[PDB]
Amino acid sequence: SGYTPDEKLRLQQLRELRRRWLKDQELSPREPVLPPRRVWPMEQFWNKFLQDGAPWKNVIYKTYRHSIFAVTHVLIPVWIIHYYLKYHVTAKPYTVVERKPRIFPGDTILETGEVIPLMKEFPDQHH
Amino acid sequence: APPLTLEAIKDRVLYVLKLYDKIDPEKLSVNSHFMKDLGLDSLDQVEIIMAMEDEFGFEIPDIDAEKLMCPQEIVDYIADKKDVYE
Amino acid sequence: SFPKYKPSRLATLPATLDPAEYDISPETRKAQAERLAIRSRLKREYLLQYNDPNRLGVIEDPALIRWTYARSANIYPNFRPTPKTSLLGALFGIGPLFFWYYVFKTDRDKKEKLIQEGKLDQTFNISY
Amino acid sequence: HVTKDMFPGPYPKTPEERAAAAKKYNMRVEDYEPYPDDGMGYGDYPKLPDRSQQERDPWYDWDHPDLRLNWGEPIHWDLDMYIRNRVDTSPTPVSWNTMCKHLSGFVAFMLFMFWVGEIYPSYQPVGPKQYPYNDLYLERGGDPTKEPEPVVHYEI
Amino acid sequence: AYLTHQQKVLRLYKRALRHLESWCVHRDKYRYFACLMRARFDEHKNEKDMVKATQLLRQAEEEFWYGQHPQPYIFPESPGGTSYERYECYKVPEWCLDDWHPSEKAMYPDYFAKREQWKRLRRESWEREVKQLQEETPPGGPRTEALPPARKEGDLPPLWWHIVTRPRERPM
Amino acid sequence: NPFASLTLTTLIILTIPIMMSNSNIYKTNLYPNYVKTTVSYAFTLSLVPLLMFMHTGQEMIISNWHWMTLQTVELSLSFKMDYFSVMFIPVALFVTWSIMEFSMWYMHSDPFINRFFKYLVLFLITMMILVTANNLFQLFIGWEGVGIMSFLLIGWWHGRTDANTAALQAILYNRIGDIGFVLSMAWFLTHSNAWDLQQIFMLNNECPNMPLIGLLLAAAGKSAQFGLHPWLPSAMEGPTPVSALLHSSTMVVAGVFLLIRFYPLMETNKLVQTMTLCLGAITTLFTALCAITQNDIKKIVAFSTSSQLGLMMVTIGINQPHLAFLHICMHAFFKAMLFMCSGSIIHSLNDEQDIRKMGGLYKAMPFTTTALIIGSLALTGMPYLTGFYSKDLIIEAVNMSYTNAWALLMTLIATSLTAAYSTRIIFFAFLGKPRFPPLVLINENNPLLINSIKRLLIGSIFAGFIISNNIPPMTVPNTTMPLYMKMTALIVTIMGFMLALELNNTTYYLKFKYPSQTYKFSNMLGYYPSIMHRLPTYHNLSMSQKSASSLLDLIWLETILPKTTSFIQMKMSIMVSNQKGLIKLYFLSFLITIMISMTLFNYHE
Repeated sequence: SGYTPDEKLRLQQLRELRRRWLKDQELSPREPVLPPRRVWPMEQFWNKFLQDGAPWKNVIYKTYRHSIFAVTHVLIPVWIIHYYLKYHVTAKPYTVVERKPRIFPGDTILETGEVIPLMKEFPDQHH
Repeated sequence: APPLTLEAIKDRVLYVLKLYDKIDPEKLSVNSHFMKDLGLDSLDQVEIIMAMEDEFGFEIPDIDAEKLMCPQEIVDYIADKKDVYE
Repeated sequence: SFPKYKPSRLATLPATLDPAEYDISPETRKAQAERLAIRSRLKREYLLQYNDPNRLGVIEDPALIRWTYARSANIYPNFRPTPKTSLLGALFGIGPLFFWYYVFKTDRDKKEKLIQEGKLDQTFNISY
Repeated sequence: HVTKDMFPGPYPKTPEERAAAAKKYNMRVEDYEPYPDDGMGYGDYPKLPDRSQQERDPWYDWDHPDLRLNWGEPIHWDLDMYIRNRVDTSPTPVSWNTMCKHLSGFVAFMLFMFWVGEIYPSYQPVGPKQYPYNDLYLERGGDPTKEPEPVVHYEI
Repeated sequence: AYLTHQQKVLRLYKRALRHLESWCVHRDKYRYFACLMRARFDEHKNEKDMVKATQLLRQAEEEFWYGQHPQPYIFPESPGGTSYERYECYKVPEWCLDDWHPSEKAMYPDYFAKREQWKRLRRESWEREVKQLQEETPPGGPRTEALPPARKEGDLPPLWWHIVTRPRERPM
Repeated sequence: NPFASLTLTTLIILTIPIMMSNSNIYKTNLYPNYVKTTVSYAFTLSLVPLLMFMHTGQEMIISNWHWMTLQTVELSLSFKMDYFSVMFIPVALFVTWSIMEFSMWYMHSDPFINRFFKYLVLFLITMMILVTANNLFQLFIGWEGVGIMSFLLIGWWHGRTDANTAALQAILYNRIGDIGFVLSMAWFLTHSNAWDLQQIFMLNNECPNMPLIGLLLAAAGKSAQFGLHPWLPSAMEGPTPVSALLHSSTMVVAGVFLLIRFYPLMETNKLVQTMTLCLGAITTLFTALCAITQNDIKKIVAFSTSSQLGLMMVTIGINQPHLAFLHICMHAFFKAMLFMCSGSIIHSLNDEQDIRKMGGLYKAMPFTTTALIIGSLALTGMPYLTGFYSKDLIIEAVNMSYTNAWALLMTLIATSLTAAYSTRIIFFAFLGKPRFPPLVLINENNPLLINSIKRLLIGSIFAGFIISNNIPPMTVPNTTMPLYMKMTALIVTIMGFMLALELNNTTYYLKFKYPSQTYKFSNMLGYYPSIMHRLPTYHNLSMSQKSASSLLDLIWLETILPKTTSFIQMKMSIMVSNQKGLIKLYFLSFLITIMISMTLFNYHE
């Protein structure tokens, strides 16, 4: 039939106590009071010209970002990868095995030079 | 998603109850008890809360449904359930 | 119309479909009174220990400790070598062990019979 | 922390110790249901209804919301069986007998005449793959030393 | 404690047309069969005879079990929803805070200072509220799980800390 | 020469973000963007092997580091560069890169976004070494690393116990599948005396009965076929990007990827193909049957994934391995869109995922509207789209072959149902009236979404041609056929559009709907999850206590040997010590001992 008065008078007591609870769960403007950290000079001259914000300033920022990411993610791998196969893996036989390219009648071989004879006259099938 | 303040949620419940045809759009009040002040019955409360459960997305429990019959105490339960503070 | 929803061990009968639920009566009316009254006290002292400021520990549940003993140690103290336990023990004990004996031995002798004149092929079966 | 008297013991014989066991399991006397003392060591442990934790009302305030299980009240002998993660015996919209009949009737329909399907295969009015070089005897792993039986096929 | 004759039909109606919404889908279709569900509900309002009224419960539930959606619709936040207890991964209890290292509590000093004051309120009001509880408990413990309110001024309502300091529904 | 280095780098450069993550140097924020760039650069790196492939066609084996010199067995780290490998890589990197863009949109409030992206990459490695694996052990390395990460990934929010239940269920069904995988390894190591795939093909097991069915069972696990199907629809419980990437386009198709990689050996045994047609057939019918009457926004499309998987492994069933690989690329393209599109509208629609409350989003979110319609049209086989070049070519192939009788009718009927739920998902979710909650917060103007969808969008429109023409012809072309079944690949979807549209319109007709028995069958996923997840699991694990633990270990095994001998000493040690102490009884006993010694037993005599 509804709340019996007592429970309500209690719930609002819990309400205002809950009111103050997460009215204390926020953060003052100063917190989090970030402890100091040693800073690299790299971001110092990134922001020294970033404040302008015009197109070409941030483009070269991204352009170095792409290249600096590339060298440490696509250059230094292939540096050691190519070192790994061509001088260690391929140095061991039967480690890297290749499909011989499918020679077709009429092709020429770079080393031999002999042409594979062209296949004989087709039955002349036309639609 | 931005949160709903106490004014906002009381305003949201204000719209849906006002839209109800059984009540009269000028007698509506935030403390107006449903079955006596607005002249409703027990089998009108049920359709009120689902119309309240609809635009809010969550379900008030059945055990707390029969006593959920005051517009001010309507928003008190929802504000408690979502702890949204202005 | 619609026959029924017949309950089973895994498809239990809901309280909504329960006839005795709708057969309320005075003697079972007071019987459900202490259900919550027992629950009310069990919620009281639990919350009292739950929200005690100086409570630095684990609120031991006597029901939980009782369950652990009943399922770990109490089985033999209240065990009885009744005939039923013997068939259940034998059927689930040496039963499958001898069943797998029939299956495994039959293949082993069948395989040994086949190889001893060379029907089974081991042209490349070296990594035994 | 706890004393010896509130621990599972022997299956009760007398109603007096039946009542004492019920209080030990903090439940009233008339709903105390000790397990059948057939041959097992269930002792005086009560037989709670074989109902999963899922059937317990979610809206009710549970001391252990993960298990939907309160404090101090007796717990089932197979609580792990009926936990939410494990086996659930919650009621289904349609009966358990009809539950299996339609499923079994389904798979029976598949396998029984999939056999009829495989004995009457569907295809096109096509012939064999007429192949050259003696049905590729040499290039299909055949022995080149032994002369193959000539498989040849003339035009139509 | 009791699902008396009043609430049973009230809950029955709630699950009835919610299933109907799961059936009709379209709002116009749902509204027609909802008012029919309502009109057919109160066509026998004057049923003073309780035995027939309990009988009228029987043809309400068994075909509801037949007529319920085999894929019943549930909103995400309610039992069976797609988002029930979804954020428990983030809800960490309040008591873990005092274990923070001096560096960790110097990270947020104002909150910890306010948290200490909150701890004070619990400390010197606990003995008052348990004493207030005891003098108002009926013999043999409480006969109902409902908690008494704050009788006099100043003292918080008994047994209030966890229900007040409960983790937010959207913690992150 | 370049082929070895470039493809290997596509694997190596995919793992640095994992090691940097362990270094903890990342200050959040930049890490998800850092992960996307690596995957995107991995994709661009993965192109130049692919463009190399069509030019010549060279396929290499990159066995590099020796692991075990196990007698005659030579376990080593081996990656096989082949057409299936070098072409699936950019497709796999394309979808995972675009959804990596999508993950930031959806989960922005997740405090563990960095852990999520790390999990996405770690899966990518475990899948990477699976698709390019030359020895069977590396296949199991991928086979098990991917399954373990699902348990971590769809069990992301530990939270709700249903997420862990899906996690336990998904790993268990995957656990059943690899039993055949271990069976195949034992057979191959014993009989074929090797684990690298190419040696097994060389040794020419022309009657590989046991290894092939075990491989078929292994495929049945990861691909969520019959017996082991319900782990796929339940895998939606995790985050939508997990469900959009793992088990919509990448993980579930890896099970099918096992059989195709073993195709040179599979076709030798005629019998092994009959269940592949059998399994793939009924799976397509059942999974589509559930998708017709489901309501969860992800359930419909998740069932469509499994229905697609049954369709593509039917092809390798009837001697169509490469065509199955053709479907592996198209399906990964648009199916990701369908899941990603559903993930987009979920986020906008206040995480609501039931079609009963969608509707009216056709005009509110046009970008997602266009993507789904043309995404579903590819899913239904719109001619000259990504889907048609595979799906309708497949239908043209399977119906015209020596196959099981009815087994051609699921792929016919399921395609009708395949189009059927596509109309239902379009009609309910986007068309119709806006039944969603009154407060509208919907928005899709974030560029991260628009670019993510658009990246595969031109793929889902233009890929079909750019894989069909360049690849060398590796299947016999179907040239001469009757007109009716050559068009039936397109006709069947028409009544799939038509009949479903009328049935969907029946909701508009103002009249109550009676609950049909067959409708009840489809709503419960065809009754399989209700029973198989209740009866077998209860009986076996009840035996684990009543019979296994209590009866034998705690009672029987401990009362037969130990306690009996304990009681045997206990039973009558009493009067061994219990003596009355009378000198009469002691000395009378000494009498008998004397007589027995010299008279009765007579040691003298």
